[PDB]
Amino acid sequence: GNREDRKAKVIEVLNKARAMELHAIHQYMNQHYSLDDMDYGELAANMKLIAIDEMRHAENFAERIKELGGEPTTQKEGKVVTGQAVPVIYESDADQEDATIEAYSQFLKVCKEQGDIVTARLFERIIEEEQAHLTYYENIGSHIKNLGDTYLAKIAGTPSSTGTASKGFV
Amino acid sequence: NREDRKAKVIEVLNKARAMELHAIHQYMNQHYSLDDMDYGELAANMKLIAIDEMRHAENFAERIKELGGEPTTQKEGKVVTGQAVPVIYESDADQEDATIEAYSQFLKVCKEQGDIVTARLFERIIEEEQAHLTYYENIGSHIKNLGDTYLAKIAGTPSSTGTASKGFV
Amino acid sequence: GNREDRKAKVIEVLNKARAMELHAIHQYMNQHYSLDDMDYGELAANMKLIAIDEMRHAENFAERIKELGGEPTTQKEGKVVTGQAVPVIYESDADQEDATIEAYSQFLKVCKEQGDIVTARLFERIIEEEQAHLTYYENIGSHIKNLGDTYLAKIAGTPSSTGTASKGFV
Amino acid sequence: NREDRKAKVIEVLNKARAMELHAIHQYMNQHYSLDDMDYGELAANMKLIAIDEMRHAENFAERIKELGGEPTTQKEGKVVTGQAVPVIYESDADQEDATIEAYSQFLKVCKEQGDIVTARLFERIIEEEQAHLTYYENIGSHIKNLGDTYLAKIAGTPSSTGTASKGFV
Amino acid sequence: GNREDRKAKVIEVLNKARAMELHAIHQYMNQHYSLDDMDYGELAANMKLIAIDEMRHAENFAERIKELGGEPTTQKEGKVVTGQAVPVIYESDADQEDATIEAYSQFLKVCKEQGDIVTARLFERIIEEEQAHLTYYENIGSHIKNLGDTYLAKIAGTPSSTGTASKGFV
Amino acid sequence: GNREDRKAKVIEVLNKARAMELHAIHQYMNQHYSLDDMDYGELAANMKLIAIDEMRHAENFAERIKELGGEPTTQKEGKVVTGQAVPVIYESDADQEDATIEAYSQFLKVCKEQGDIVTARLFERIIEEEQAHLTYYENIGSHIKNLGDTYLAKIAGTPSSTGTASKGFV
Amino acid sequence: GNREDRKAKVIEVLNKARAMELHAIHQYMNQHYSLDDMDYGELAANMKLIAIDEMRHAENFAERIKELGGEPTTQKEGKVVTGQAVPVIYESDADQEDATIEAYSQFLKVCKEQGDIVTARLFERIIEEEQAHLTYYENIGSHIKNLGDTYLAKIAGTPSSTGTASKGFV
Ligand code: FEC
Ligand code: FEC
Ligand code: FEC
Ligand SMILES: [Fe+3]
Ligand SMILES: [Fe+3]
Ligand SMILES: [Fe+3]
Ligand SMILES: [Fe+3]
Ligand SMILES: [Fe+3]
Ligand SMILES: [Fe+3]
Ligand SMILES: [Fe+3]
Ligand SMILES: [Fe+3]
Ligand SMILES: [Fe+3]
Ligand SMILES: [Fe+3]
Ligand SMILES: [Fe+3]
Ligand SMILES: [Fe+3]
Ligand SMILES: [Fe+3]
Ligand SMILES: [Fe+3]
Repeated sequence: GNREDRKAKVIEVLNKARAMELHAIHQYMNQHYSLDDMDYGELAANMKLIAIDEMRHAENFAERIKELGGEPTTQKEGKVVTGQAVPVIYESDADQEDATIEAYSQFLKVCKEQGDIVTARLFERIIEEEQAHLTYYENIGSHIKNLGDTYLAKIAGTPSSTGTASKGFV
Repeated sequence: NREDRKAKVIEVLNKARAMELHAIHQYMNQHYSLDDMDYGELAANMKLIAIDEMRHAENFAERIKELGGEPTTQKEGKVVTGQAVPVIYESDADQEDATIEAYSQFLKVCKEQGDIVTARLFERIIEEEQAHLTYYENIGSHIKNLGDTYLAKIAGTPSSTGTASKGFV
Repeated sequence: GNREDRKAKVIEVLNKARAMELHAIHQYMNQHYSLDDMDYGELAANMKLIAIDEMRHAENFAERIKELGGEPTTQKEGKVVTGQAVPVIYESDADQEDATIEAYSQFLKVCKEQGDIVTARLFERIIEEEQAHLTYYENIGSHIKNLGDTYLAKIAGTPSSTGTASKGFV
Repeated sequence: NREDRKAKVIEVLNKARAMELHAIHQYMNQHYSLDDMDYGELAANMKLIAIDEMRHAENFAERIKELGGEPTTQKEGKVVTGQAVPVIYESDADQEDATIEAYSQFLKVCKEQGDIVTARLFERIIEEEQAHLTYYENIGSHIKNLGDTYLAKIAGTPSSTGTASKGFV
Repeated sequence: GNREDRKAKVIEVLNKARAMELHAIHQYMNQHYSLDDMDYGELAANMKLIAIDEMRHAENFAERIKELGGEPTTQKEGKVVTGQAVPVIYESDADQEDATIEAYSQFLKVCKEQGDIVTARLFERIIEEEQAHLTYYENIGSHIKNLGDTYLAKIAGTPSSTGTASKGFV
Repeated sequence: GNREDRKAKVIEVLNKARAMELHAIHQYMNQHYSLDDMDYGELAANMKLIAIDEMRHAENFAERIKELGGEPTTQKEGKVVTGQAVPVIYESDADQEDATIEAYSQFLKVCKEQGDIVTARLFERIIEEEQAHLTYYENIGSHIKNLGDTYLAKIAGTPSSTGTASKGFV
Repeated sequence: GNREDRKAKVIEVLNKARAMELHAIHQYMNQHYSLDDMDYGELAANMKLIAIDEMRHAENFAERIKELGGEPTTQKEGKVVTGQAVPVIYESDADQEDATIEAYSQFLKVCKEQGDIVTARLFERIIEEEQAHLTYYENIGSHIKNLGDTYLAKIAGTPSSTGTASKGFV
């Protein structure tokens, strides 16, 4: 394809990827609010830390989309599921991360076909981080499924701090 | 009734939260534009303001959980894209002023529902919004009065907002 | 015997011992990969640490074999059992350490018969370390057998780090 | 589809892992020889390279577990003992070269099966095999070309690879 | 093809790449001398810093060529244009970096086609650094276009230092 | 062409089809023996019942080939894959059914082209049965994907009977 | 021999027997298609009923193979002869049945030598069914040789039903 058609096709999967990230951000932070309300601090904190990874992903995708002359989407892909119990949170997030890695592998392929090496390397790096999320969610989900109350009693009342407050303007 | 009182506060909390999610997306979209335009200091403060809005969304969600409600996941209204630099600051000042007006009405509902904790939350966040409003009005005025002289000063400045934020990986 | 005959009889028990160490390294690391996969950090780390003790044993035995003019074997003795469940890991590992100490104590006798004091001291030292492994495996097996999942639930999600990344060439 | 692709990756991962298991025993065997000869610098680097191959074996095993398979416990090929110094470095350079050629094909399978994580694993390890290859080529050339003054420099040098590794006792 | 033919084809793209780097070095340093003469310090400094990036690229390409048994070229590809006015400097440099990323992306495919993974990775990393250069040059060119002398008045008289004098023999 | 030419062209695709059914019988029964061995009764039973469907297809094809005066083949098309795990069983069986329907749709077009209405109807009815098979395999593969061990646990120990022992001679 | 050796030798003659059954299913069903085409119903019916007995034999051999940890063959033993005339069908099936019985009697011996009582009784029960097959084929063969068309005149146009359509998936 010509130069502008190669960018357009790459901007298209980047925006699909970014919409997935926007969904994950709202989805994982929703679960974080429940986990915190439930006073399972270690889980709440790690959920928030993974949501911040997705925020970074959404930001990196947008930055690349700008580099290529496109408009970064503001709409999330799909609907957020609320009110999930603990076992369902981890079941669903594992599936979600597994779906993301499959989709991004496909997007990576489109970048390689459009001769866009910089964008493909971006997906490569972010897919490796999605793998660390997936592994995390699969491990928690297994402990809940297999060990029940003794596992959660260990998490009950743990600290939920994710560190010093975010840099902001005020 | 107690339940009555909680439901009405949760409602204005979710309305406010929906406005914060809009602001996060709106402000980050402008940040992507300013960064792309290489107006680093402007891009950086826009993103820092967006992060304050993220904190507001989170504080609202946390209080909604304390009241037994469900924090909304949907933003209020639509994000405007492709705004020129003067439009960014003019419309953001407009939005901040509208947010303060709305939250001030939400606060009064909290007071009427006898919810002191939630009213204090609105009060603290309204003071942050005022800081945001003053910022946007100041930049708009510099762009108004000085034009390209002011742009020329921001052109090529650092865009860093500091250390990359805490993540899982 | 004569000198060469004495050395040859000692190189033979050293190579039998070394072959037992080569097996333990593969067996314990196989179980390590499983325990890690199950996300029992503390158990996974200690299994790997014991496998590293077995690596050192294999090396020490090889160095003595060279000192004696022999050739260090490269073949493991016996077959590695894969897919063992957690209680089965600890019961078979304790059995194996116990058998190891019995065999090394007979190898040690050979060294003494052949008037090889340095090699006998090497076996005595290593036998003491096998005892440490044995006691470790017996205790874990006992807690699993007596307390089951209430105990395992406390290992779940614990750190698995064995320390700083391995010195290597690259 | 998913399940066939996964199966094909586990197969090349175990083939690579079986090659690492071979490399570990082969290089440590040569290490014992170099040490017995009292060529300390050569002995130390041989063991250090063997520890990289251990790390490789381990990383392959971890990824195989991640994909649901069983890491192999058998080495690929026979280990050669009694090799003299020149043969050690000729043969090791040839092994590393074949390893790189085999892993480049394994990498291609991974790309073909859409496994990005496993493909990047092979990419990082191949870069380390290239460092091993260069090292053995260089040593082979000094041994071939610079004779006894080069061995006398190595004679009696330290063979230590650091502190004794983290163990259980 | 066979081992030899695969190496020769990769050495060929490596030397075409190196020749482009040698041209960039002379081209950007020529512009550096003009900018420094004009006393546009920050512009002169970053131009020399980018040239030093191209110097590192040429060296890395040469090292790989040696590794593959080839001879690193010493000839630059193309002619250096001299006496460029400031707008032409940033417009032509952006076009140049664009053309380099396109070319290198074709060279990368050859590497993969020749099954040369180490060399493909070299090209991938350098392409990311060319993308940083491209972004810089587009940004300066855009400020000159949008603000003109108002922007340069800001650069006039700034420090031109690239740091401490570079390591050498004397 | 002529009458015997038209029969010969039809007998040809009918034996290709028959060779595909013979393959399907051995392949699905192979999987049935695995599933039975695994004690996944309901899965084992339905796999055998689809295999009996394929036997009826093989028979119907043979009967038609005889009506057109040909000789029904006794050799299956392709190799039978053994040792398949459960996720692989359903994934490949779906692909296989999908390919059958594709193939039979082309065979049916030859029948219409050779003016053979009776055989075209035969292909039409069997393709509708293959679609039932395809839908079934897609459904199980979905449950195995999305629900994993929770779905297998429900199947574990279920009855494997396909009904009364088949009519035989003894 | 040891436990695994005994199982492997029994698995080997079980797979041999299974390969013979797979041959017998194809061979006899080929003859069935001929007998039905000729409109000799009772002959066609009984031939199919015997092939179904061989289907159940092949199934029982494979289930026992799975019990002993083996893999049931998917390959038939020998060539299937197609296009056979009626006098040739019955003479060949009788010779085939008598050879099967001689062969299974030897396989039975192996089982006894390998201490496999359950497998020996399986062969024993199937050999008694093969004997019923043999007698049937010998009797029809004799009527066709001794009475010819007078006997077949009785079979012409008889029902060929082997009962109700066997249960399947659709
Ligand atoms: C809370 C909360 C929400 C609201 C979600 C909800 O559903 O309530 C929330 C929402 C979002 C959303 C959308 C986006 C995506 C913006 C876009 O691309 O349009 C989004 C994007 C970002 N967030 Fe975000 N957030 N957010 C934090 C908390 C929340 N955040 C905390 C804490 C940190 C702290 C980071 C740190 O300290 O390093 C933080 C930082 C960032 C960065 C900064 C990245 C960097 O420089 O490394 C980016 C970009
Ligand atoms: C000695 C010796 C042998 C015997 C081989 C022979 O043929 O004689 C020996 C053999 C093996 C074999 C197999 C494996 C493969 C295990 C597997 O994947 O199943 C095998 C595996 C590992 N080794 Fe190993 N060894 N080994 C050391 C010495 C020896 N090692 C020393 C020393 C250290 C240094 C520890 C450190 O500093 O990290 C060390 C570290 C490791 C690590 C840890 C890497 C890490 O955490 O970064 C792993 C895994
Ligand atoms: C078991 C087994 C095998 C061996 C496969 C293996 O790899 O182990 C096996 C193999 C085959 C093979 C080939 C064919 C194809 C023969 C040909 O057309 O040449 C083949 C053909 C048929 N089978 Fe078959 N079988 N088979 C059963 C079990 C097995 N069968 C059971 C049970 C029933 C039960 C009958 C019922 O109730 O419908 C049954 C019925 C039939 C019918 C009868 C259909 C009808 O009249 O409705 C035909 C035709
Ligand atoms: Fe993400
Ligand atoms: Fe993720
Ligand atoms: Fe706000
Ligand atoms: Fe605000
Ligand atoms: Fe030991
Ligand atoms: Fe031990
Ligand atoms: Fe390696
Ligand atoms: Fe290597
Ligand atoms: Fe360059
Ligand atoms: Fe460049
Ligand atoms: Fe069919
Ligand atoms: Fe079918
Ligand atoms: Fe039979
Ligand atoms: Fe029979």
